[PDB]
Amino acid sequence: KLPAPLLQRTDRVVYEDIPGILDTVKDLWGSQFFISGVWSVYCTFLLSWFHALITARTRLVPHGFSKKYYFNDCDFQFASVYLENVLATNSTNNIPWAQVRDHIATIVYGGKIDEEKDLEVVAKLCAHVFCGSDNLQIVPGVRIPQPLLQQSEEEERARLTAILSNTIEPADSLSSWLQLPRESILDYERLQAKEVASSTEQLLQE
Amino acid sequence: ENMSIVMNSQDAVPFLLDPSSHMITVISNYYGNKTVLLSFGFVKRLENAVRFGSVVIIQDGEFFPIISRLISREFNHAVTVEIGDHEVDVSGDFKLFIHSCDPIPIFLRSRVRLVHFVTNKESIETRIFDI
Amino acid sequence: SLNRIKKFWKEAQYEVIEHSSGLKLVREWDVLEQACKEQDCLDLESKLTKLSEIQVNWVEVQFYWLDLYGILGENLDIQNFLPLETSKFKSLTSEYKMITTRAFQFDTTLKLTIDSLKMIKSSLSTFLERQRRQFPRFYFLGNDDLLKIIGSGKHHDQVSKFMKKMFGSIESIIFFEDSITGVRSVEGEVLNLNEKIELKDSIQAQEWLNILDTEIKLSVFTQFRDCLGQLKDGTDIEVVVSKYIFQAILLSAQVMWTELVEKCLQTNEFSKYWKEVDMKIKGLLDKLNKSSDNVKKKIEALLVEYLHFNNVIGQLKNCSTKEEARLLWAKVQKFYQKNDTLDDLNSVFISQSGYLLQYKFEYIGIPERLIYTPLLLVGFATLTDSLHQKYGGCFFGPAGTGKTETVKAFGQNLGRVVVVFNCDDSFDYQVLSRLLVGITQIGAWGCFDEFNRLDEKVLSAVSANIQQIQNGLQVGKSHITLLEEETPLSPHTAVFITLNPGYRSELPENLKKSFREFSMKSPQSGTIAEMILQIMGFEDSKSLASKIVHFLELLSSKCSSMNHYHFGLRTLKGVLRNCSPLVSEFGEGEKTVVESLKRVILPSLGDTDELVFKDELSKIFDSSKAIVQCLKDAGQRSGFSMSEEFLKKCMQFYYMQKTQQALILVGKAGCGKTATWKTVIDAMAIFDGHANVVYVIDTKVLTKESLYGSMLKATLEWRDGLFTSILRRVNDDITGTFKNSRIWVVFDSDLDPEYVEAMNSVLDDNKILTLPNGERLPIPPNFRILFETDNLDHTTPATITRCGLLWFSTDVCSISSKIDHLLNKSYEALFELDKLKDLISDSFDMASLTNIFTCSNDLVHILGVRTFNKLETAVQLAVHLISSYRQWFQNLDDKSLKDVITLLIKRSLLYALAGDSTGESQRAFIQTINTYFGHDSQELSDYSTIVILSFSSFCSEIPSVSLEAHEVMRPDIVIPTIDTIKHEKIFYDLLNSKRGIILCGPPGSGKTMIMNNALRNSSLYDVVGINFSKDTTTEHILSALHRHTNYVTGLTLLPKSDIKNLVLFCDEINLPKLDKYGSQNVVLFLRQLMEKQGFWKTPENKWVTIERIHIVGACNPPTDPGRIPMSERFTRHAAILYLGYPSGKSLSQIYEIYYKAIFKLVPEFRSYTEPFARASVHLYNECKARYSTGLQSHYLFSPRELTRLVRGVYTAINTGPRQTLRSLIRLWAYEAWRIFADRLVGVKEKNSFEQLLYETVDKYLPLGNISSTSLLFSGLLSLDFKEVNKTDLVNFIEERFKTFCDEELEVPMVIHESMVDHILRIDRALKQVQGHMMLIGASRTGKTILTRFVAWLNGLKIVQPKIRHSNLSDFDMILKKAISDCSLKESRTCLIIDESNILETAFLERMNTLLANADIPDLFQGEEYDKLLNNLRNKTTEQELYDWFVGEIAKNLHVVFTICDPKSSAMISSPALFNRCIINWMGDWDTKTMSQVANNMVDVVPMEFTTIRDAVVNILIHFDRNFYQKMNPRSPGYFIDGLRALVKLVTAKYQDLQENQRFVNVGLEKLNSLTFEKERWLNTTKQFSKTSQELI
Ligand SMILES: Nc1ncnc2c1ncn2[C@@H]1O[C@H](COP(=O)(O)OP(=O)(O)OP(=O)(O)O)[C@@H](O)[C@H]1O
Ligand SMILES: Nc1ncnc2c1ncn2[C@@H]1O[C@H](COP(=O)(O)OP(=O)(O)O)[C@@H](O)[C@H]1O
Ligand SMILES: Nc1ncnc2c1ncn2[C@@H]1O[C@H](COP(=O)(O)OP(=O)(O)O)[C@@H](O)[C@H]1O
Ligand SMILES: Nc1ncnc2c1ncn2[C@@H]1O[C@H](COP(=O)(O)OP(=O)(O)O)[C@@H](O)[C@H]1O
Ligand SMILES: [Mg+2]
Repeated sequence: KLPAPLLQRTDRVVYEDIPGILDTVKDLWGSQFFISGVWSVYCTFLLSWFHALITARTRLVPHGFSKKYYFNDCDFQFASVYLENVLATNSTNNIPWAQVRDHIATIVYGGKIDEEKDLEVVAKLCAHVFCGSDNLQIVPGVRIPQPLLQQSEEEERARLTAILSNTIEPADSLSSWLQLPRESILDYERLQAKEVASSTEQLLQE
Repeated sequence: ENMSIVMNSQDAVPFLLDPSSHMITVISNYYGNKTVLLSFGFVKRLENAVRFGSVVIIQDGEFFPIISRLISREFNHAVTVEIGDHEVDVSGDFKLFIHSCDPIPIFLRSRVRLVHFVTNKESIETRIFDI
Repeated sequence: SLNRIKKFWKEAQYEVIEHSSGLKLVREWDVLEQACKEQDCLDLESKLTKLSEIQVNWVEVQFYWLDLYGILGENLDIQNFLPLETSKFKSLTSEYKMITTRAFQFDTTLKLTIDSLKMIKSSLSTFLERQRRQFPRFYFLGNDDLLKIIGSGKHHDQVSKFMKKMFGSIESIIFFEDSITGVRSVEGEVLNLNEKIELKDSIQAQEWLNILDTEIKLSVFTQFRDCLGQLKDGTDIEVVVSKYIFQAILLSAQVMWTELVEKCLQTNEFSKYWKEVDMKIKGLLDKLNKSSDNVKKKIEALLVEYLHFNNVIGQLKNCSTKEEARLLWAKVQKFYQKNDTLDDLNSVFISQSGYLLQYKFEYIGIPERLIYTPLLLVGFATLTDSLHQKYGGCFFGPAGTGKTETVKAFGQNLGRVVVVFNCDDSFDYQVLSRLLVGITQIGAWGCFDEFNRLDEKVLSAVSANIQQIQNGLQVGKSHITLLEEETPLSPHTAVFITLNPGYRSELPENLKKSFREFSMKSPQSGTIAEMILQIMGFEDSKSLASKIVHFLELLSSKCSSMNHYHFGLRTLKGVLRNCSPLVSEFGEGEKTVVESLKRVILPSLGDTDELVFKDELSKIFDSSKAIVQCLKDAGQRSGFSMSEEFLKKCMQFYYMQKTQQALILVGKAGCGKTATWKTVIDAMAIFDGHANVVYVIDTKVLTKESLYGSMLKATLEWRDGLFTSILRRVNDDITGTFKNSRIWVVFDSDLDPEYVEAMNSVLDDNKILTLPNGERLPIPPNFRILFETDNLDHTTPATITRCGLLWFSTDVCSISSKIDHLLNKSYEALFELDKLKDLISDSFDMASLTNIFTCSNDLVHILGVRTFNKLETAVQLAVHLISSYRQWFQNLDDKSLKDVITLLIKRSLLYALAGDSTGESQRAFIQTINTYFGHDSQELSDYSTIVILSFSSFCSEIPSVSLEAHEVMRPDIVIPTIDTIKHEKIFYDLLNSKRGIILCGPPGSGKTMIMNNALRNSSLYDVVGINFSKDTTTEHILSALHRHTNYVTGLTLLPKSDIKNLVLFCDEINLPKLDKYGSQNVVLFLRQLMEKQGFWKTPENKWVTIERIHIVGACNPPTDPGRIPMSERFTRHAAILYLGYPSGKSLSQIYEIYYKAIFKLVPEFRSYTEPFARASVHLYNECKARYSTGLQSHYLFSPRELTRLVRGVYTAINTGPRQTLRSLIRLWAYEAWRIFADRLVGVKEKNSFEQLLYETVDKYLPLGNISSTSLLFSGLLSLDFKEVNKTDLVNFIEERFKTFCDEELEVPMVIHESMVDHILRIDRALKQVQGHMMLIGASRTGKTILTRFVAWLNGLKIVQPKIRHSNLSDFDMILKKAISDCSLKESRTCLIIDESNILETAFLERMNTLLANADIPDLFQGEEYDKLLNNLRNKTTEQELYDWFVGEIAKNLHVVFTICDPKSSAMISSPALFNRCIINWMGDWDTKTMSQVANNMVDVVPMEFTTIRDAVVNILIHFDRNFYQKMNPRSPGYFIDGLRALVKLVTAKYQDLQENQRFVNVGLEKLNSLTFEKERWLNTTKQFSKTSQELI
C-alpha cells in the first residue's frame, strides 16, 4: 500500500499489455542475440515459445492454472543458462531432453509452485514443448524443424524468424494454442462477465 | 459565517474543530507574532503567557482539566486569576483558543463556542451550484 | 526560581554506594533532570544547557566505565596489550584519576574530558575493528568476549569456551605442555592436528587463532587425503572408521562411491557394487552393535550416508534405458577431486544437476545427519541452481517441513558450517548485521531461519544488506559498501532464507528479484522413519515405519483439534529417539515402538483421545514393578491412595521425566498434579537413593524484574532475581549438597507468553540462560523444571513440544479416597485419640454420602467450586468440631456420642457443600441430609446447636441490647439477630478449622458488618481489613500487614501480638483486574499464602513461613458490573458462604430496636416504635420489589437506606423543636422522600411513592399533603429544623445571594423555584453527619454554583484541587493539608470534585473506602500517623484517639461529586459509595424552568417597543425542543448563551439605533432643494417602525 497523500496529488494510469502469444514470442526472440552452434539458438527458440505459452496460460486463473503465478525474465534467464550448460557439457549431439524437461518443470519453473495440479500443468507443457521429436507441431498451425548439421547460427536465426513472420495469431489463441477446451475459456469469460454484472447490480441497488 | 461566529464571541472562548489545520494557520497569520501554540512545562509556559498577555492556541481538543477556571471565566478582582497554586495577574489582552483535528467531555462541549467544518453531499451540491 | 536552582546546584553532591573506589556515584537521575529542564536569563540558559551536556557526559561515562572497569580495573593484559595502546590506556587512567580528584574537590577542562572520552572510545572501537579484521571469526562475538580473549594473552584459557560461538562446531581446545594438538567437537570428537602449535609468552591471540584455523582446515584435508589413499589401496572401511574424524571418512567414502558408480555406470553393471555397499552397511551395523560412543556416532552418520548410497545404486539398477539412468545419476550430488591443481584446499569439487560447487574443508564434527529423501535432493538441486549464478536460495512452506535442516545438510555436504540466524524479536539490528558481515568476510553461509518473524523496520534494513550482498556476488564485486564501511566480500559467501508466507508475508521485492524461491511442503516421513529404524537396528524397519506414519496420520485426523497436538515429523523422531532405551529392555521389535508411543504421545492426550489412541493402536499394531512398589510405599507414607488413574499418571510422569528435563502438568484445579509429582519425587528419592530438594515458585506473583534481575537507572548494579539466585546457588555448590541430589524448580502457576520469552533460551538445547549483564549460567542434568497449570490458552506452540506435556483430563481419585486422605491428614494434625479417630472415620458411611454429593452438585452455587473441592472444607470442619468437643466425651453413652458426631458431620456437610447457596436451597439440602442419613440419627434442623452436652437452638442466645439515642451515628453498631449469631458461629468454626472463608453477597447484605462483628467481639482473632481496587499490587497487602506483623528468624512471619491469631479480611477481592494475559497478581498471591503457607521475598528471595495468619474474603457476585471472576485454583482453598438479604422478620426486629433507640429521645410516643419499623421495612421492601435495576443503574436499595433514614430522622428530631404526632409523621415522610425518592424517574413514579407512603401511614400509623414541595423543611430561617415560610425563606436566600454576587464573584445566575428547592435539599444533605453529594444534572444547570452558595451560607471553606501531570502523591499532599487544617482549626471543608477530575478509578476506590468507613487507614502511616497522633494529643488510648478522629472526620468532611452523564457507571452501583453520599437528581430543565429562567433574565432589557416577551420565550423553548428532538440530559448551555447573546446584542443595537435616531433628528432640525430631503426624511420615518420590528 502506497501512502494516500502520495497517491492523491498525482495522475494515475493502469496499464494492460497485449496477452498475445506471438507478440511475446517475437519480443523474446528479438531480445535474444543467439552463442554455441545452432542447437543453442534452437533451444532458445523453444524456450521463448514455452515461456510465452506458460505466461499466456497463467492469465486464466481458474482453468489455465489454479492460482496466479508470475514467470518473468529472471526465470527465462535461468532456463536459458541451463540449456546453454546442458549443450556445453553434452557436445555429442545426443541432447538430454529428459534432463531439461524435468529440470525446467520441477526446479526452474515449478520451484515456486506448491499445488500439485499446476505442477503437472507445467509438466505437460514442458513435455509438449521439449519433446525433442523429429516433427514438432507446437500449435496446430506452425511447426519448428530441427537445425541441420551443415550450416551456421545466423541462418538458423533467420529461418526461425521467418517461421515467426509466417505465423498468424487467430482470435481463439487462448484455447487452441494453449491446448485448452473451448468450454473452459467460455466459462472463464462467463465468470468475468458474471462478476462484472453482479458488481454492477450491487452498485446499482444503492 | 464560521469566522463570524469565532470572532463574535467575547464571553466564551471559541472552539476551532478543524481537521485540515487551516483555521490554526489562518489565525496564526491573523495574530502574527502573538500566537503561542501548545498541545495536550506546558503549565508553566501557559502561566507565563497569561502573565505576559499573549494569545494561546491549544491543539488536541479530544485530550482536554487544569484550565477550568480560564475556560469558565471565574476571575477575582482586586483582575487576578488563580492558575495552579499561585494567583497570576491578567494583562487584559489575553485570548484563549482550543483546536482539534479529530472530528469530547461534556464540560468541554458545553462551555465553548463550537465551530465545525465538514464536507458532504450537500457541500458537493453547493460547490457545483456555485460553479 | 533562579535562587532555588542555584541552591540546588550548590547542594548537589554524590553518594558513596560504589564498590572499591572507582568514581563517586549519583542516584535519582530523573528528579535532577526534571529540575534542570536579558543577560541574567541568557547566562542561566547557557548554564543549564552546559549542565545538561555535563550530565550527558556523566551518564555516558559510567555507561562506558562499566565495561572499562570490567576489562581495565580487573585485567591488566588488555591495558598492556600493545605498546602505543598501553600508553593510550595509561593516559586514560591518568585522566580518570585527575577528573576523579577534581570531582571530589573547569568547564573547558571537562569539555576536553568528554572530547577525550569520545576519542578513546573511538580508538577502542577501531582497535576492536583491527582485531576483527585480523581474525574475521572474532566478528561473531560481542565486544566483551573479544576483550576476554585478548586479555587471555599468556593464559590459554577462556578462549576454549567461546569457540562454540566463533567456530560453530568446536567445543574446547586441548593443550599439553603449552602446545596445541587439536580441538574438541561439540559431540566430543577430537581432531588431531598434523603438527603441534608451538606457543610462547610472546604470542598474540589472533595470530595463533589464524594458525589454528588454517591448521584445522589443513588437518581435515590431510585426514581426508590419508583416508582416500587408504581406501584406494583396497583397505576396508571397518578398520578406518576408528582412525580418522567423521568428515574425512565422509568425504573419502563419497569420492570412492562417485568414482565407482561412474565406472560401473559406463557399462550396464550395478549388482557387484550394490552387493559391496550392502556388505559395508551390514558390517557397519554389526560394528555399531558392539562399539563405543564416539564410534557409535561415527557409524550412525556413515550409515545414514551408506543407506543413501544404497538407495541411489538401487534406483540406478532398475532403470530400463541408459538415458534415464544418466538422468537419475545427474540429479544426485556427485563428489570429485581435481588432479592437475597443486592447491590442496581447492582440489575437491562437487557436482549436482550439471553445475559444480566447491568443498571448503571446514570442520563440522558429527552433526545429526539428515536422511537422504528425494525432496532433500531436490532442495539440494535448487540450492545449487541458485548458487551457480550467485543468487540466493529461498525456501517457503508450512512450519516444520524440513527447510533449515535442508540448508544445514547442504552446508555439511559441502564441507562447511552454515551459521544460522535464529530470527525473532530478540535479534536487533546491530548484532544481526554484524554476524551478516562476519558471514560475508569469512565466506560462510548464513541461513536466515524463519525470516518472516522480523519486525518491519529490521526486515527492510537487513533486506537492503542482503540485496547488497547478492548484487556484489552476482556481478563479481570485490568489496560491498554496507554499514558505512567497505568490508571485503569473499566470493564464496552466500545467503539463504527460509520463511513461511501468509502465516505473515512473502519475500520482499528487492530480495525477490535476487533470490529463487522454492516450495517443500511435504517431507517424506516414511523413508526418514525407515532409514532411522534401519540404523537403530530394528529387524523389521520398513513395515514398522509405515505403521508409525499411518498411526500418526490417523491420530492427526481422528483426535480433537486441541492446540497442543503435534503429530508430525518431530513427534515421530522423538518416538524413534525414545525407542532405543526401550530397545535395551523390550528388544528390537514392535513392542518397543508401541511402548515408546505410549510413553511419548499418550500423556498429552485426553480421554476420548485416549480411547482413539487405544483403538487405533490395537488396530494397527499387534500389541519395572520396583518403581511401582516404591511409588505405592511413598504414597502410603504421604497419606495418598493409589487409584488406578493416579498410579497410571504417576508412572507416566516418572517414565516421562526419565528423559525430558522440563515437564508441563495440565489439568483442572484439584485434579491431583502436585500430589502426583510430590509422590513421584518421594518415590524416586526412596528408590534411587539420591536426596531430592524441591522449590515451588508461583510465576505470576513475582514480576520479571524480581524473578530474574534488572539494572539500576542511576548506578547500573545487577541484583539477583529469585531464579537466578537459586541457579547460582546450585551452580556454585559451596556446601556440597547439590553434587548428589536432584534439584527441582516447580513453576506452580500459569504459563505466560511474555514471561516465557525469557524462558525459551533456558529451555533451549543449549541449556543456557540469557541475562542483561552477560553472565551465562549452565543447567545441570539434575536441574529439572516442572510446570503446573490449568489451561494453555496463551502458550505458544513452540513450547508444547520443546517442553514435555502431561495432561490430567480427570480426577485421580474417587470422593471417598480424598475423604479418607483428608481424615488421616487431619488426624495427624492433632486413649481418646484412637476411639475418636475410629468414630470420625466410620461415621462417614459412603453409601448415603454418594447420594448427598450428587444431590448437592445440582443446587445453584455462587462462586461455583466443584463438588470434589468441597471435601476439604467438610472433612476439616467435622474433624475440628469433634476435636473441639473431645474434652467432654469420656462421660457419655455411645448412642448420645454417635448422635452428637452425626449432627456435627451433618452441619459440616451442610455448611460445606451448600454453604454457598440461597436460603431455600439450604432448606432443600438440609431436607436431603435428614432424609439420606435416616431418621434414627439426630436430625440437624435450621437452627440446631450443641451446648455443654444437649440439643439446643440458636433462638435462645440472642441478647436484646439497648443502645442509647446517639449510637445510630456510629456505623459499626451491630444489632444481633438469629441470622447474625448463626453466621458468626459458622464463621468462628470455619476460621478455627484452619480454613479460609469467602463471603459472597449482594451490596448491603451484611458482609463487612457480620465480618467485623465476628472479629471485633473476639479475643482470639484480630482483623487487618483491606478493601481492594482495580489497581492493586502485592505490596499493598504487605503494607497492610506491616503494622500488625513482625519478621522472626526473616524466615517466619508472625503477628505482632502473642495470643491472638491474625485474620486478613480482604473485602471485594473481585476488584483485581486481569492483566493483558488473563491473570491477577493479588489473587495468585492469596493462593500462594493459603496453599503453600508462605511467600518469596522480592528483595532477598527467602521463604517467609506463615504460622498464625488467616485469610478471609468478602466480594460481590461476579455477575455485577466492574467485577472479574477469580481463578478456581484459589477459590478451591476457601470455604464459600453466601450472605443474602435478611428476611422481613429480622429486618422488622432490627429496625424496631432502632426505633426504640430513636424514640428514647421522644418518650411521649414510645409505644409507636413497632409501627414505624413496619412502615420503614414495608416502604423499603416495596421500593425494592416494584422498582428493579432494569429502569436505571441507580435503582438499588438495601438496609443501608433504612439506616440512613433512621439517622436522618434522628438528626432532624435532635436538631428540631418539640414534636407532635403529626409533626413526627410528616418528618418521617419528608425524610423518606429525601432518602428514597431522590432518584425516582418521573412524576408518575413519585406519585406512586406518595400513594405507597399514604397507604403505609394508613396501615401502620393512624393526614396533610406530604409531597416533596409541600413539606418545606429548613433551618436557615430559624434555630431548628422545622417548616419555615416561603416568603421569608426566599427573601433571606435572595438577600444572601445578592451578598454572594456582590462580594465574591460576578456570576449572572438566574433564581428559580427548582433552584430554591434544590439548594434547600443540598443544604439539608450538608446539614447531616457524613454528607456527600452525587448530583445528577446536565451541564450548566447551576450545580457547582449552588454548592458554593450553600457552603458560603453555612460557613464552609472552598478547596478545588488542580487535577494534568498530577498523581496520587500530589493528591494525598493536598488531602493531608486539608485534613490537617480541618483537625487543627475545625474548618468545615467543601472539597469540589468534578467528573472532569476523576481520571483514574483509584481515586474512586479511595473515596469508596473512605465512605465504607468514615476514614481510610492507610492514609496515615509512619511519620504522618505519629504527627497526627501528636497533634490530636496537643489539641485534646490509640483506639479512643482514632475513634474521635473518625468521628470528627464524619462530622466535618463534605466532598461533592458533579456528574452529568450517569468508568463512572460502576461508581453508582458501588456498595460503599452507596453508603452515605446522597444521590441528588437535579434533572434536565423542563418547559416551566426554561420559561421562568428566560423571563427572569431578559426582564432587565428594554424590548417592548415594536406581548413580545412570552411569545419569544415560547419560540425559543419550542425551537430548543425541535432542535434536540431532530438532532441523555439536554444542556441549557446553548440556551443560556443564546439568551445572553440576544440580550447584549439587543442592548448594543438599541443604543446604536438611538444614536442614529438622535443624529437623524438633529439633521432634520438643522435642515428645517429641500423638498427631496423632506421626502427622504418622511420615507425614513415611515419605514422606521418596520425597521425596528426587523431589527428585533
Ligand atoms: N492419591 C490420592 N488419594 C487421596 N487424595 C488425594 C490423592 N491425590 C490427591 N489427593 C487429594 O487431592 C487434593 C488436591 O490437591 P493437589 O495438590 O493434588 O491439587 P493440584 O492438582 O495441585 O491442584 P491446583 O491446580 O489447584 O494446584 C489434595 O489436597 C489431596 O487431598
Ligand atoms: N532428512 C530429513 N528431511 C526432512 N526433515 C527431517 C530430516 N531429518 C530430520 N528431519 C526433521 O524435520 C524437522 C525440520 O524442521 P525445521 O526445518 O527446523 O522447521 P523450520 O525450519 O520451519 O523451523 C526437524 O525437526 C528434523 O527433526
Ligand atoms: N443484623 C443487622 N443489624 C444492624 N444493621 C444491619 C444488620 N444487617 C444489615 N444491616 C445494615 O445493612 C448495611 C450493610 O452494609 P454493608 O454490609 O457495609 O455492605 P457491604 O457488605 O457491601 O460492605 C449496614 O448499613 C447495616 O446497618
Ligand atoms: N440557571 C442559570 N442561570 C444563569 N447562569 C447559569 C445557570 N446555570 C449555569 N449558569 C452558568 O454556568 C456557570 C457555572 O455552571 P455550573 O454550576 O458549573 O453548572 P454545572 O455544575 O452543571 O457544570 C456559571 O458561571 C453561570 O454563568
Ligand atoms: Mg464492604
